[PDB]
Amino acid sequence: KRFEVKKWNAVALWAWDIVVDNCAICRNHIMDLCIECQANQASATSEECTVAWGVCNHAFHFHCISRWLKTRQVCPLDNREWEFQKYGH
Amino acid sequence: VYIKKVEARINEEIERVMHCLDKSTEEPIVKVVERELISKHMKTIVEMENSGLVHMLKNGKTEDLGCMYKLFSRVPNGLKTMCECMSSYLREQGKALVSEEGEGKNPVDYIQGLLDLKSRFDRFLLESFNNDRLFKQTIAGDFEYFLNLNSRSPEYLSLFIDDKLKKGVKGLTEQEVETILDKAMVLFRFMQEKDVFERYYKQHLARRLLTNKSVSDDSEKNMISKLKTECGCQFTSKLEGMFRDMSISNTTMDEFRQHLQATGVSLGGVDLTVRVLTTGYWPTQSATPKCNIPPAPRHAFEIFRRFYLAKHSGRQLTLQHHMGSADLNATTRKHILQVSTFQMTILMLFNNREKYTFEEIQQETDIPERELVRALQSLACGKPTQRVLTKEPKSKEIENGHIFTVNDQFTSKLHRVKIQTVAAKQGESDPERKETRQKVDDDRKHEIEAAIVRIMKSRKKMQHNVLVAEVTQQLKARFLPSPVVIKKRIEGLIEREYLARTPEDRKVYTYVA
Amino acid sequence: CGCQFTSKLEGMFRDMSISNTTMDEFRQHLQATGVSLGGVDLTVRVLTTGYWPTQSATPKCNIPPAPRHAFEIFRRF
Ligand SMILES: [Zn+2]
Ligand SMILES: [Zn+2]
Ligand SMILES: [Zn+2]
Repeated sequence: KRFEVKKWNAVALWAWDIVVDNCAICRNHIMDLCIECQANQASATSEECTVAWGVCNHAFHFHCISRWLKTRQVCPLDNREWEFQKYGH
Repeated sequence: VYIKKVEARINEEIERVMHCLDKSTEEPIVKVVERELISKHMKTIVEMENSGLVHMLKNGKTEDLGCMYKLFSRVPNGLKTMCECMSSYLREQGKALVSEEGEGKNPVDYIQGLLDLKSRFDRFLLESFNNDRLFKQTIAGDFEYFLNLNSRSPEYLSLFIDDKLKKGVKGLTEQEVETILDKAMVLFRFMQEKDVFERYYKQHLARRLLTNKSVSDDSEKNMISKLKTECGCQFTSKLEGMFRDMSISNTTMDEFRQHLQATGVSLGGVDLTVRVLTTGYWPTQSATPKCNIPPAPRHAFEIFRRFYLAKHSGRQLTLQHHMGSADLNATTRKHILQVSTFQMTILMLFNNREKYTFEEIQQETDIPERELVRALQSLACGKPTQRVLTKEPKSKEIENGHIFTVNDQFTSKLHRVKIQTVAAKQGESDPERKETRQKVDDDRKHEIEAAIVRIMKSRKKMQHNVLVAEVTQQLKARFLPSPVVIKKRIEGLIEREYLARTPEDRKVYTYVA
Repeated sequence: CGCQFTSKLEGMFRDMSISNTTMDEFRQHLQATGVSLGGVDLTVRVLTTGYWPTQSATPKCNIPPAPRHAFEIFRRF
């Protein structure tokens, strides 16, 4: 051949157990509202309900994980302490 | 020359009064002499014209500043107007320097000029004002006032620090590097809007750590130490966390090389410099540009993903193309090219069959839109005399039916020639600026909510505007209070539980979870 | 002698150790690369300039084709 690839320096991304099909807290979906929002428009003003990402790469609704901060907050999908590393999918 | 003459007059008057008159004889005499000379010359001799205070400071007369400071210090309200005029000159210079009208300014040059001005003023202060507290306070206030004016200055500061950190070609030794870093952090001290600064610093970290390594290998510790004595223990922690992610990545590279060697040295993944990062730390939320992976890299990526998915159970290795690089071995000598995972698919298609066009590279490859145009322009348009992908229809704009060819270009004197079309002159186009502004706005909007739910759970209640002052004071060192934004956002949580903060029943708030 | 030159002696012994580690790792990586058949039975060694008196390491001469390919593969790795 005329051009042959010798080295490749790709970067791989990964997530723990985000479950796109279902919030592990609310069991609706990774998107499309939560159990305590229901109607998408209602009185939301651009739907403040977003997706919360922690240092443990686990994804839930920001509303879903905000209700669990009051009591024990141990990211119930693992033993890591839940943080807030990214907002929005 | 008036200051020297009046100083000589004061000296001769005091000598005469102490030698030719009684023993004390000096308090009313010197007081009235000062009140007549300085209190009358103070208003007009420093501002009117013809080398007053502003001109004698612009040209850099150290002796004039020193003698003026040592003379006006005796009379009250002299340092006040001195610092007022100095601050006025500083505002004028900053407005002449922070001017936004006009495109085509170099951010690194702008930050270098600002740092040079700051260093010049600090040297003048040290040499003349004898480190007076009032002058330092006035210059600090002036810097806070004219630097916070622009909201794009933090971005230029981040670009300057990235330029200084990428390679220490200027100032090989460490003393001048340390001094320039201290000056940079001092300049950043009198700066607001730290959120955009941190965001752009993290973006620069991602750019410099996901590219060719061995930039400094030691200055990262100095940077994080300075950021812990300036920002604190907030996002500097996430920075060192993604550095640890890089560490984990290299451990994975060596362990996967060992595993491949045990299961038959992977020929497809001969030099698989694959990297593993987390979504939360690095801003890789846009890691889904599904496009055909070249046969050998496809198999290599599949093998790496299978090894990783098993190693750490649950490792969904998403595929992406907008990161990394590669070394293409071309072949009269064998010169190795370089592709930043953008031209790999087009070059592989050319290897499979030459004489392609835009339709061929847009039909049978499943390519995105903007990145396609960017990569095509980088490979074809705006190329110096080292072209690796030539075309017959020589034109600036991109057509559809244009055939692509290849040129030898023996101008490369080594075997490792790279096409570094990316990371060009800092343009900061409107779409990227708008998207990063929206991202930082959402970041602030969630940060304020996090603060209000972390603080107010252990504090008292507000009636009309009591707790908003506290929440703005806690965020005074972060960014602007934005009263309308916080007022519109605090009333959005009333729709559900956890301190709904009922507006009609504002007498008491629900101190529950 | 003491500890004047014995340390450098054991240092060049460690250089030999590093060299044999390099031989085995390059043999392992040879099957991965192997651009041509030039990289066959390779017994390459890696030493440091300071330890061994190899300051005269610039005989610029041509290499046979199979050794040429082997040296190119080793240099690329
Ligand atoms: Zn949920
Ligand atoms: Zn919700
Ligand atoms: Zn977790």
